[PDB]
Amino acid sequence: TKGTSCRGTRHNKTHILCKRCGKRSWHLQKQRCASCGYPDAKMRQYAWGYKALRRRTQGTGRMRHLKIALKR
Amino acid sequence: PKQVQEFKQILKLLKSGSIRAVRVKTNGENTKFKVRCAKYLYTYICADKAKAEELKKAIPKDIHVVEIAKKAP
Amino acid sequence: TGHKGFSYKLKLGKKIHQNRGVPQWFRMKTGNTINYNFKRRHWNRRKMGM
Amino acid sequence: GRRTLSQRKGRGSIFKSRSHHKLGVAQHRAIDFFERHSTVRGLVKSIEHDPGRGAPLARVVFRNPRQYGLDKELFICAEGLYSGQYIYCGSKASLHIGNVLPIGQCPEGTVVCNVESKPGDRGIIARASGNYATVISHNADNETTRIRLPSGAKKTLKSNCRAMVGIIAGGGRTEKPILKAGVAYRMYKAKRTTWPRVRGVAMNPVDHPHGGGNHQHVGHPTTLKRSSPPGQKAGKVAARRTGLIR
Amino acid sequence: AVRVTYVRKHSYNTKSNGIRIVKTAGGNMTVQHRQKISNGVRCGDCGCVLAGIRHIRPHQYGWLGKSKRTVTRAYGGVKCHKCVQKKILRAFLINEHNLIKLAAA
Amino acid sequence: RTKKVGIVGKYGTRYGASLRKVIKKIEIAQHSKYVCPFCCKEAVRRTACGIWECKGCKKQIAGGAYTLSTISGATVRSTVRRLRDAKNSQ
RNA sequence: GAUUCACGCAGUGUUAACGUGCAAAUUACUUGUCAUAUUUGAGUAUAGGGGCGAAAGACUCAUCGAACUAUCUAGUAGCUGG
RNA sequence: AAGGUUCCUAAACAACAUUACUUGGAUUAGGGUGAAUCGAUCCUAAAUUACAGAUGGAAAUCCUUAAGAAAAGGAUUGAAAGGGAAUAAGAUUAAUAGUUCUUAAUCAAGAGAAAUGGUAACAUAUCAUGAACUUUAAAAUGGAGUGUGAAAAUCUACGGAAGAGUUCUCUUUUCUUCUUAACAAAAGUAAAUUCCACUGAAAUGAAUCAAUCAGAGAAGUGGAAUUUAUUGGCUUUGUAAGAAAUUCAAUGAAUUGUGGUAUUUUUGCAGUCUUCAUAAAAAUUAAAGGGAAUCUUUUGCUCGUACUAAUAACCGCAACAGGUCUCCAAGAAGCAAAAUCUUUAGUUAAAUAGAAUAACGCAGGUAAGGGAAGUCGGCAACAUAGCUCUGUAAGUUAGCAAGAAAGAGUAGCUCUGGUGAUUAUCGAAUCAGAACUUUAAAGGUUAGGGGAAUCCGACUGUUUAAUAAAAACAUAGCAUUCUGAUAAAUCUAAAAGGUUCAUUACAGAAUGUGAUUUCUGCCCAGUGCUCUG
RNA sequence: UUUCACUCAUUUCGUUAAAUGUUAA
Repeated sequence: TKGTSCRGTRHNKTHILCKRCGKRSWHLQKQRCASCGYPDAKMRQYAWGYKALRRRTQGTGRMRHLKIALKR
Repeated sequence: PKQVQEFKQILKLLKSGSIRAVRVKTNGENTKFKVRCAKYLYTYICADKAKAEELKKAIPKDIHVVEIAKKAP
Repeated sequence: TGHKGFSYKLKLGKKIHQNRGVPQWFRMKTGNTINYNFKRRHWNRRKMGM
Repeated sequence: GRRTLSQRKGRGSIFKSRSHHKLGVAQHRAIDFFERHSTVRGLVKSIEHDPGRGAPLARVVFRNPRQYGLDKELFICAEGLYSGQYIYCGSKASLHIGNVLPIGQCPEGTVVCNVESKPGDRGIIARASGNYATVISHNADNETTRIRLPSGAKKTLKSNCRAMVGIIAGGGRTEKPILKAGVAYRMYKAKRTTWPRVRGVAMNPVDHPHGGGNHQHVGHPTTLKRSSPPGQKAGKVAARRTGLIR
Repeated sequence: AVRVTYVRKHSYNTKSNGIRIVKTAGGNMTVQHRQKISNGVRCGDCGCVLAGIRHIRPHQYGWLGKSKRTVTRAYGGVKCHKCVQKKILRAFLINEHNLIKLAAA
Repeated sequence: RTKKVGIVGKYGTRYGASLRKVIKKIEIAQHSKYVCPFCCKEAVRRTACGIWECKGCKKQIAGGAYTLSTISGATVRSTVRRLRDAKNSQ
């Protein structure tokens, strides 16, 4: 009963949306975000996760207040 | 909804200035004087037709009176 | 659920807003390749993971 | 191999004390002038059952000697105390059952309980149900007295250590034979998570040093040194003797 | 045999979720939220339930009449009539006994 | 109704004759009334292990686990009194 | 921590059905059990030479005699195929 | 909880729902979720996280009131099942309703020398002043089983009103409706418990199903208080008949008694039993001790509210025979919430049908004579089966074995007697007995095969999710070892660090054997362990 | 170096850091 039958009781969320990265990676019991490294001030980045670095970093967003500064 | 039990208070209640509306209902055997004041709806049940008229002489002329009978208004 | 937070319902409502197709007049622009919205999902077809 | 169950106990994750319905800390009131050069009177309001321990606890209510109001303590019931009783604590208290006196005032052969191992620590020795300690001698030169611990060992304490006269209630608790596994299950309702003990020889070599092969046995001596590292220390430690005694 | 439904969103038969089924017009049965059973006051000495004070929730005593939540007696409302009689004797007899024992007896 | 298994007859036949005989002494003494040391009425009944309450007397007494007064708790009360009397006089 | 029936639960047997199945472990009858060492929801705690285990090397997201995932890493191959 | 627009309507059927579809939980486009009273918000539980401090090479770890010039006293979070101020009936929408409409209330925050009565228990439309400080109580506390009060549902007696069914054979017949909220009032009147006054019990009484109680005071008489799903439990009353239900007519008219010594459910109450188990806290409220001081009207903010909750809206790749926490609950029959049939409600479609009626299959069966001769093995099937009376062995831990084994009875119709309440009537199913009859009667469904031995485990219990449920594990019992607590075990790199420990030898920690009975023999050379040498 | 006596770092505790020590009385 480790296969089809045991999946019926999965109705309790483990992760919900995070406030700093917007992904469903905020662990409710651990009170930390697995993706963006919440309340820890420094953003969570690792050298082994090089693809994780090119998905969310500088230049992947609107760059609202830095596009003018470098253009200036 | 409260109920008054005799004449000495309903005449006192009507002669006070807290009245808002009076509905008189003619049931099969009795008549109920549901005086609607600010807070409650006091009623008095009478089995004598003559005693009911004396109440109607005491109703102030600056208030609304509604007649209810075997047919709803 | 019947009970939800205020922020969660607004993000629920936006998912309803984005489940629409290309308007007909947009498809008639010159040099148009956008005919369908490939970001479309249905409640019984794909769960939006939120 | 894995970590033996003894190693997992020091972590304290599921082996924590189940102390939720416990009444509090059972100890003498803090030592002050009125408990050192006078007497305070306490009224035994009630006797209650503290989960996880075999002796009843008494709610004693002393009046505040310095301010206005009450001062509620939680003593351990000496056998014989009753509700509404008056108990006196101090260096000049009467030598009745339930009174608290320094260990240096009790005569030789006096039976005391809830003895302080150091003046002012509010109760260390002779606290289990039915247990007590006896006064052996006094030494007025250094103001120290000798008492016999319930294990039979002898200890030397300062004469200022307070103690409660009598024996602890709930005696004979362990004389009743447990009959059912259910009764043993309910014993640890307010204790640690240690009851159902699997024999080490019934496990596998990874889990325990006794995890045997084709026949359930130990294979090596079960008397070990005290200096054995955790994980391999099992059975008897620094055992000077074994077997049955004639 | 009219079968009813929970009116509120609670779906479990907890103590705070007590319901009573009453009748209404046309044979209709509705659901009434019934209150919990509360204990009364006890004498601070003997732990006996006092007489003359109702057994209602703590906030409901505020709505009660000021004379309907206590008994007109010394230590009334916190001690039984027996709890107080022994207090008077203790306060008097002990005072009299020591009035002749010390101070140039 | 029984011959010799008086109160331990509820255990049936599944705990050993000796173990049922040993617990018979405790089970009889645990559920029995004792004379109240204040009102002298046979009303003291156990509430918890070591706590006894006099039903018609309004008193609670600390005692043994299954008996109101134990043997070790009786020689101690007499020993203290003898030392107390000797200490007071010379 | 007595004997049984019922709502439920399990999984003794048929080593029945099915075995490119209803189902990556299910179905039918039979059997056992069906409240105190009981059944169960939610919250919470314990994390990889670690945890948890009435102890089967069992369980730890269909993964366990050491999980999953990414980097070292295009690990090395006297061996196999081209 | 999870899903997230799947809810409603209209148009439309290219694709999808193993045929087809005018159908759709599918396409297109609009519409839909209304709160002072329901919840979140508030409080704390297990637990969780900050400033300063301690530790660390480091990231970071520890501490949660101890270390602090920090917080009258102890910081943050933590429950839509724990605690909690206050809303009900009717109607309305294609869809929302304790949320809208009508009617009727409730709650909170505002605004406009200081009382009597009763012997007493105690009582008075706010009444009848009560500060600092202190205490008490409430919120707030297990389970079992027995008795009983009340309401509802079902059943039934009496008196009708209205409508419907049956009617060639009868049937004064069968069936349906005859109702009432929150909040308050007080004509009439209950059950149980605890107290108060008089008096003083033995020839001891009083009492329950059981108990249990009394000269620190019974029974008796007279009172007081509390509980009984809002005021005050039930009938009754205002609400309130104007509503609603059943009929009649073409919006308008008719009625809406009283009971029961029956069953079930719910809900309280009263004592009894049980534990080496004693079965939460805070927010918030009231009262006391004390004596400091001298009716009207206004407002009630933020968020959730649609729908499924499952043999089609959730998790399993799906419209998957798997899995997923709860509330309300009719009749027959029976011990039974059992199997079987029906009523209110729902549905007739839920991976396509038609023809023929071959072999081999899957599911359910029967059988002449024999009766395990089949087979590794009575595997599979057959057989016993409810209730009543008689009767029951060896063995035994004296409790059991035991429903041992074995034998007899059971139907229908017509009768008779027993078990009560009130002074002849009223009512309950239960037991026993007697004639007569037949197809000779538990068996439509439900429903134990029995006996004589041997081995292992003492027993109840747990176990390899998905080939092993067992003699394996656990268990109580027995026994051994260490430890005086600054200890023993033991987690951590470290730490005024952490667990047993809110502890203290009747304790903590580490082991072997496995109930009870009986007995545990000899050996200290070797290897461990230890020594006061 | 050993053997003693003290506290002054240090170890372990307790509190509302709530009468410790010495005199007068």
